[PDB]
Amino acid sequence: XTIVALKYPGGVVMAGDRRSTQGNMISGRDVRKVYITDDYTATGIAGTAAVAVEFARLYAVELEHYEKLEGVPLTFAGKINRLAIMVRGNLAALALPLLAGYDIHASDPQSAGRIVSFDAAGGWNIEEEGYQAVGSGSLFAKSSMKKLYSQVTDGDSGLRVAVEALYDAADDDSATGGPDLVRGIFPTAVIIDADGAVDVPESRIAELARAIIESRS
Amino acid sequence: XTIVALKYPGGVVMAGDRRSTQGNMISGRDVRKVYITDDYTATGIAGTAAVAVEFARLYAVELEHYEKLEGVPLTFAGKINRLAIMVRGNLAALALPLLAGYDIHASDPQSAGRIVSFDAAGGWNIEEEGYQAVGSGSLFAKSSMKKLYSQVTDGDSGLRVAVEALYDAADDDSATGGPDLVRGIFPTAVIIDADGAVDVPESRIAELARAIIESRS
Amino acid sequence: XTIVALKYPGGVVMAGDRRSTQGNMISGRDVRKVYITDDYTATGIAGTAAVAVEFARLYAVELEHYEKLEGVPLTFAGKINRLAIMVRGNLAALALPLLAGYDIHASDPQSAGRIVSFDAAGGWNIEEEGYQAVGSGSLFAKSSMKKLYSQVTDGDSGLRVAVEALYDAADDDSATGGPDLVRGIFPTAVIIDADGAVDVPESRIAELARAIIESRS
Amino acid sequence: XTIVALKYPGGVVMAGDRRSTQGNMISGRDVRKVYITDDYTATGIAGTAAVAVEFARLYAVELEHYEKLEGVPLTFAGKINRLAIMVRGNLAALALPLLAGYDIHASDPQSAGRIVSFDAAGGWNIEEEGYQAVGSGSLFAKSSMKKLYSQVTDGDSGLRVAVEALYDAADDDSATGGPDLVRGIFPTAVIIDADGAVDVPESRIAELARAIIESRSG
Amino acid sequence: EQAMRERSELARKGIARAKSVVALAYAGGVLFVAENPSRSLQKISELYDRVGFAAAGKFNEFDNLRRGGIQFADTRGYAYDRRDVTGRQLANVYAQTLGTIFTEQAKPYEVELCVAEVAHYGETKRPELYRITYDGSIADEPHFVVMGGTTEPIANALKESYAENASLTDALRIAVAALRAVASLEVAVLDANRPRRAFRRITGSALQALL
Amino acid sequence: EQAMRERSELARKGIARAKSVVALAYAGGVLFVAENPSRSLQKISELYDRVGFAAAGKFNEFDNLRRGGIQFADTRGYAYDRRDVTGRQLANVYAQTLGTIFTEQAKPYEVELCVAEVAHYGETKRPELYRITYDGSIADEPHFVVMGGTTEPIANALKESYAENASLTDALRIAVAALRAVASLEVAVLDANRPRRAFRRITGSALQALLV
Amino acid sequence: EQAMRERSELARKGIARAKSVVALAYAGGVLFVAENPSRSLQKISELYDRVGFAAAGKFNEFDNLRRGGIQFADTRGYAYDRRDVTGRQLANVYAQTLGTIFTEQAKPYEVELCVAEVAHYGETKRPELYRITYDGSIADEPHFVVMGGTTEPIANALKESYAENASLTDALRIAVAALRAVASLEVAVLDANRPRRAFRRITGSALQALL
Amino acid sequence: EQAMRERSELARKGIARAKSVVALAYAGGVLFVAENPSRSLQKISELYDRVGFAAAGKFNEFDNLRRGGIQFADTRGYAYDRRDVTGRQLANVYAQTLGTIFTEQAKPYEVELCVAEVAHYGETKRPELYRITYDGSIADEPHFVVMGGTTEPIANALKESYAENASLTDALRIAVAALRAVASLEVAVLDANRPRRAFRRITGSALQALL
Amino acid sequence: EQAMRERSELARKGIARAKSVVALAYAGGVLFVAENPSRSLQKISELYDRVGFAAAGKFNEFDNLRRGGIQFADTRGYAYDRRDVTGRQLANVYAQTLGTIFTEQAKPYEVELCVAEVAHYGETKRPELYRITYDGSIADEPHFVVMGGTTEPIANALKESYAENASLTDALRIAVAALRAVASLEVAVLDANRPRRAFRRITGSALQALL
Repeated sequence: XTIVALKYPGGVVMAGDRRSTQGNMISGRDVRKVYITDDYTATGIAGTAAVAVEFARLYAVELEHYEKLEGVPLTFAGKINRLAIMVRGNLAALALPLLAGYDIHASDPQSAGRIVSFDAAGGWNIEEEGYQAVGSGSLFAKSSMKKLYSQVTDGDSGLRVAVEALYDAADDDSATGGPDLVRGIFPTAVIIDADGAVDVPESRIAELARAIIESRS
Repeated sequence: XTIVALKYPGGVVMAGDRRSTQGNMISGRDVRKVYITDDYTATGIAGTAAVAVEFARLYAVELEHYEKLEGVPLTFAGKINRLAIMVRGNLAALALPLLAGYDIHASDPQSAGRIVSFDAAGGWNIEEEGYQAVGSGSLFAKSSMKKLYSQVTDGDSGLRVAVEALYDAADDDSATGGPDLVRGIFPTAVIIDADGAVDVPESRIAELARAIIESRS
Repeated sequence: XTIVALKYPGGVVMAGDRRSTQGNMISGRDVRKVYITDDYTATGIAGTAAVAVEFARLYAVELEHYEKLEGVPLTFAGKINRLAIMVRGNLAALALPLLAGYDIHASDPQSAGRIVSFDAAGGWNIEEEGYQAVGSGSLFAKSSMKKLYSQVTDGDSGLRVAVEALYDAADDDSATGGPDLVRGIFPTAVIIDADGAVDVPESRIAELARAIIESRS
Repeated sequence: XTIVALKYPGGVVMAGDRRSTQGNMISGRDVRKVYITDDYTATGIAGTAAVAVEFARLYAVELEHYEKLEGVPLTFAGKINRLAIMVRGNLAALALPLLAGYDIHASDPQSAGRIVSFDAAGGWNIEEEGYQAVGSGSLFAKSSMKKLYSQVTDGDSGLRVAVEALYDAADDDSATGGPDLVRGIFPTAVIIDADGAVDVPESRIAELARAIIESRSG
Repeated sequence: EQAMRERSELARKGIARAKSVVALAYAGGVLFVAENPSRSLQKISELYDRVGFAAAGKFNEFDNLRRGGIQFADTRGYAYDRRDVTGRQLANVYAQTLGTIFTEQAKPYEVELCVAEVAHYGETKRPELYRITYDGSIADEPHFVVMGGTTEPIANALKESYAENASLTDALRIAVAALRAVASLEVAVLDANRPRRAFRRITGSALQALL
Repeated sequence: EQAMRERSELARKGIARAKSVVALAYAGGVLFVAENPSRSLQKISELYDRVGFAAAGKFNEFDNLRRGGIQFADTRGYAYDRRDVTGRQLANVYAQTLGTIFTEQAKPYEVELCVAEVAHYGETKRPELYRITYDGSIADEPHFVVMGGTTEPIANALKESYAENASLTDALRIAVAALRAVASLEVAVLDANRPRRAFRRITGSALQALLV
Repeated sequence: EQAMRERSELARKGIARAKSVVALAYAGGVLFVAENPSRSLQKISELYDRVGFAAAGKFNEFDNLRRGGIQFADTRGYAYDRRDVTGRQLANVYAQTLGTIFTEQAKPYEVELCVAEVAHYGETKRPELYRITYDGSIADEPHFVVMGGTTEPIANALKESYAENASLTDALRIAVAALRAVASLEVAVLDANRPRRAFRRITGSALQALL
Repeated sequence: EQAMRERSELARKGIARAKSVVALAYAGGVLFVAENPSRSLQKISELYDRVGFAAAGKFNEFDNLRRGGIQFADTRGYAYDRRDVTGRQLANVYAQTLGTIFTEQAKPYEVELCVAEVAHYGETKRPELYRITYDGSIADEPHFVVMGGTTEPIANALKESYAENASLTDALRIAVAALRAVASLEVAVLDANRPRRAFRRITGSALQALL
Repeated sequence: EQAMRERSELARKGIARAKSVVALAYAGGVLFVAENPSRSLQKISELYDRVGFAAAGKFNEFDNLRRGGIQFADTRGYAYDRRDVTGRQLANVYAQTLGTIFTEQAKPYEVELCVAEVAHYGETKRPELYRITYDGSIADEPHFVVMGGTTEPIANALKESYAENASLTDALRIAVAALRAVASLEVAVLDANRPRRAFRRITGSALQALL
């Protein structure tokens, strides 16, 4: 299963496929793997439906809990810290999260986008290359973005590239689901800007999916 | 053994086979695997007679316990939460439950049916495909429902499909028991509508059993 | 070793052989494996002389302990629960018990007989087939009862079938002892009726034992 | 990955490559491995981006914590002690640190530079040879310094030798990254002197690296 | 003693300042009627299948007890049979708890509890009522129980107006009468007819009809 | 010790306010009669096969002790033999418990216990009665024991009307008589004749039958 | 006793010496207005999705309570559903906590709490307000709550000037009026028209516009 | 009780017997000036990057608090972000600690603390000052704070001679003046123009010039 | 507080009944001279490299503290650097300990401590003396310290006869003199000319030869 995130001028977009497998068997076609944990951040976990939720749910609680207690939200660094503590917490007890966020306190709003991923050992990492991907199709997704990223100029193209990357991942990896036109199921996405995190509507993604498909027929 | 559950307009039905094995030997013909946990929920476990009861008993106690303490029942989400907590509790102490329920707080009473299953690792999952099955015959049952689900329009057809699915599972899997006409033992079922969970009368089942048999003789 | 239990109209009977082995060697000819836990219940363990007693002793104490504390005896379900708890208690700390009992609170006194056995994992199970057997000869004993059970109409025939089943078990299994006519040692039995649980006299068993033997000579 | 440190007259310089690998795959090109723990000290760990920071962050907190509590900073020996305790602490519950520092309490300011490394078993070691390196490229880097160290006379030459050593490491070891001219990413460095620990501007390092690579290849 | 009578006073006073509550046996089963302004804070509650609970006094304290009761009950039911749970038993537990508090804590609970049991669906038995007081003393009256506020005016009112095996609608009037000495009322019953969960609260509109 | 005297009073008073109880040896075995209206609550109980228990006073407290007694007895019987449990022993235990409470807890238990033991079925032995009081003092009377309420009127009534080795129905009358100083009664007996469990209770058809 | 009375008096005196606070129900939701000179120390706070909190008295003490409440709420929400958290519930907890403190600690908390709940987004439900006092006593008023300082002049001011269902800007004036008996104000509302997080502080220009 | 006023006296007396301390906010940032003969024992210190601490009273006691403060601050910064540590927060912690001590220990701490925060490098924000007293009561003045010894003569001296935004050297004279009511001085400032650590102690020749 | 005063008197009395002790700074370091008949009991001791310790009062108590001090010092030195141990620090520790004892134990320690530190071999620094008293109060004199017995006659004797930077043999006479107000003496010096271990006891011929 693959999660993808990329920065565009003025935000980040993060998107994730809907498939989930138990070995070779397809055990899910509907799976939401990307969730909004707060006003300016969202997490994706390339894992079971339950892991992706149960994790975001917990993180979202921590973040808000802090805000209610202290009057203000954590700084972005703070947010990453608690995340990392939470991740190391579950590894001393392999669902590696991808965090996408927007730092309001950032001096420059164009590059306010943030992407943080976690390595095998629970160590965090900030992405300065502009994109990132985790999960079984992660390699194909990154290599596709490598070629397409030059074309990202706004949130809309950022969203297309993200969806194309997930298309390419599903194309070369069987554990990653592509757009099911028969059932009308597409990848989930989330967009973050100064305005804040927002779930991208199925409408637009299906619109985009089709156009990727037809662009290759 | 196999448990099966499917949504119908206005409810859910859940049913389970009556056989249990110890290796190749048949150790049970009478096994109840589906129990009504509360007024609007029921659990099936594809396991020993004892596991299925002991687990439902416990869960049912939790649910009612909460209601007596707080005056109202948990929201459906709540019920799933406690269930999942209980499941993860036992996996740190492979009987994976299938929960069928009716959400009265749901806006649309046609689709107030709910089915929740648990994965290898104790992670819960909500079924949006309309049916689900667990246990050794689960694959055959699911593939049978795939073909027959189009024919489900009320609680009575839902009940037939469920029973046929279990017939199909027993047909291709030796650990799942079919209808014993000699002994007059049939699968157990439960239906849950806006009127609550009810045990389906063994009379109703051996009606559908004979129907489904005679229809392939 | 084999323990056997069957329901007849108005009671249950339970009976158990007298052998015990240490590998191939015969280490006991006298072994009592069936004991009366309470007025209406008895347990048989297919195990060493000590295990059978020490277990029954403990159970009996639990049951009476509760009665002295609370003024009344546990319901049959309660009795099973405490038993099960006790069994699971010793499997964490493979002697699997067979409990025979009579439920006075039962609406119909003809079928107030109860048989409960335990699986490999300490899970209880109620017998609705009318008979049951545990131990190394258990398979032969059950398959003999399958054929003879039709002939059970009272406590006396129930007793003969039980003894024949134990004879058949000893016939095909070397770990189960048959009736030693040389030494005058026979299986022990117990009968539970509305009146109560009583030990069956050895003379009666011998009468049955001798009869089974010249009946196949 | 490789971290390198060497003493020059009046200070120490410590520099570290920017690569990180997951097996054969390149998982990072941007990685900062060398951080300033306090006013007169810095640590490099030849590890993941996270390990290098999380470790420095913890150490730096210990050092300052002690100072706010006691009014003064630990002696250099004290700093080493806490470090070692910390390292042995983590080998109970293989990221082996290289510590570069300047001892202000030292009698002679020319040789107030200090380099401490840790062995496989968490035992500290003071470098009296003038240079040191840890990580997969460590052997090549040390062998290059052996030949170049004679040329170190100030902080600037000390920095060039450090960079050239890291270039040699990257040249013979694939887990150590060289200067990426295409992406404009160069090794990070820190210089410690009587004035204090300072981050070396990517520009100076970039200039030296570019000088070596551009001339080396046209 | 002096320590001990001082505490007995503080308690007995605080209880005499709270709203009054009544529990009385009737043909249907036990009936609970308590004066209660609040619509969210409750003096009457289910405990287990066939046993209910009513208290008067300081809320935070008696509520706490109600919870511990439920806790204990549910646990026994799981560890034995559901039929192990009896009014007799739970009252006993409350007794030992209030008895302990009264002895060993800083302040005695200013409460008065009633645990009522009714017969299991099938069988016939005469409902049992228990009054546990601030000190752990446990009484078991056969007909009715009155707690909190000024009890005598209400106990006397019932003594004379009390007809056993009275109609629930009937018993309800008798009670509201004796209390005199309507959306200000919390009413509930422990009906014999319910197959398993006997507790049932009369919300109001259906409640108005009984009025 | 004035404090001790005060503790002694609080206890002695509370016990003098409770319902009276009587235990007397008869040819069959010991007999327990207590005036007890409550049908669910109980002042008399089995403790072990040959030994029973009766108390007077504050329920929550004496019941608590009844449970601990059973707890202890069942344990000893399991860890040794069933014949290790004796009236002698249990009374001793109650003594040490009531003694401790009376010394170290905030309030002394307002109770008075009787532990009665009867000989084993095969053997013939004289019945043994023990009275343990709120302070741990333990007495062992040979004929009868009276607890709770106003004891003198009842103790005197028995002193004169007591025939040792009465029949059951006889001793029962003597006891109900001495109590005067029927569905308001809790009656039970320790039966020497019974093979294992000696405790037995009388429901009422028998009581009416024995009461008249 | 006399000692308990002394403790109560001390707490009341401590409270009667603090700044006043007002919470009242309005059509939009519940409004909190408290006089507060400090710009960093707060008497009003969010508790859970639909429930807010305001207190008066000694800061270190009521703040401590605010934290414990949040702690408790957030925990229940995770262990059950988010809809298990209710004003009713939290007040109950605060009651038992202040009740305990008042009994078993050295000094009673000199505080007065208000827990307000508003309806969930979709539904309709009359706002609930709860006043918990230094001793654990819990009251539930339907229209407004006044705490700290001299309450009568303000409670009377509202009794007469209180229109239920006022617009926001209306209720805001009525409150500031009743307080009389502007950058010295802490204001915030429990807007029931927000989807999940009802709490919303009103600060700077918005507050001025409301003024 | 008398148990509480007696303690309040012991404390208030011991504080009134110690050397005086002053904290004021100038344009540059916050200035700490305390009279202090000893050259090794300190009444002013840095708690975090932008927050400092000054106390008056019994040394062993207020020092102990200083350490605990540092302990707490460093720990939060590690577990969250460095910017989680605020004057507001620390003061709050000191309040709850002094409050506890004053209630539950044998003797109240004879101390008076001031926690001062200054704005982070980039931003603009008015310095905050907090005074926590022996009992846990926490005040937040906007201009200056005076602690220990006889405060009125000094508080009045400042009230009139106090100009906000005074250059460093100016505010330094106003303070030493108000204290009158030089190697006997401990001086330090929270510099808001420093990048991370704002605390800076002024000593010797540098201090003489400003003086 | 009268009770506190009583404890002080009990402590101040017991100290006034013990043998006197003097510590003074001299050119070569700090000199300790105490009157002591005992030959095995000691009132003067090494603590760490450059810091010594002298006490007067009840032995079992001040010895106990001497050990605690050594314990603490040796631990800090191992966990940090050997140069983290300072007179300043240890005195601080003794203060907090005596302070605690004086507050929370049954009897205050009847002791008076002196911790003296001297310069490291390489550096030049003025010796520092600290007097910690039975209550935790910590003073730091610059020239000499006198403890136990009747102090005034000796403090005055020094005030006038005290030359700072005396030779060893000089300061020794001044001290023995001031004490008047030889195998009955315990003498030791903190020699700042020793490389690591400064403490050195002078006994027999050495004391003699300086007289």
